[PDB]
Amino acid sequence: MVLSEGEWQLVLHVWAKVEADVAGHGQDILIRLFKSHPETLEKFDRFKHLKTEAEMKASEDLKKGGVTALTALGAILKKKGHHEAELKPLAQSHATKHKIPIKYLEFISEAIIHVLHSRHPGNFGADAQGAMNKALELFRKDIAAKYKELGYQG
Ligand code: HEM
Repeated sequence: MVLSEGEWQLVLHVWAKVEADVAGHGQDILIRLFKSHPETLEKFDRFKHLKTEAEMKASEDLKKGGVTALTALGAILKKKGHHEAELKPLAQSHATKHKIPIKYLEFISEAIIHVLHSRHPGNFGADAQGAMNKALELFRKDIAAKYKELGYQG
């Protein structure tokens, strides 16, 4: 679909708050993902052995991974839909090296929404959440199309 500029501004205004502390937001988001959908943890060979939330919070590797993913997503969001160049390497690695189904991208999107709803009620009311959902749906739609071009059903 296509977001309006007003919708993009709602997305970017909450993202500005994430950027006060991307590392802490990334920890919360990955922990939420792994608690809600434990099968997703199996994809992370570096830290798939972690057993508890306490171990997850203490993991420097998990923290760095959250920073990497959220920073890449932030760069995509800041393109306001003009993200073709950014999606190419990401789709290739996630399709072919990491093997991340679209369903798992849905799960991480749900975790992002959950954490922003909890942390940022001042910038994540209903209209802002709808805008973020629309941005994440666009991201997933475009990645899914690239997955198919790359030979991965997703
Ligand atoms: C918003 C969605 C996501 C973004 C923006 C994102 C971004 C990234 C980036 C930038 C990297 C490092 C470069 C690369 O390999 O492409 C990475 C690595 C990786 N991603 Fe994602 N990712 C997302 C979702 C996921 C999900 C849902 C999973 C698994 C359920 C996943 C699994 C992995 C794995 C296993 C790696 C390699 C990690 C390592 O080397 O320790 N990603 N991701």
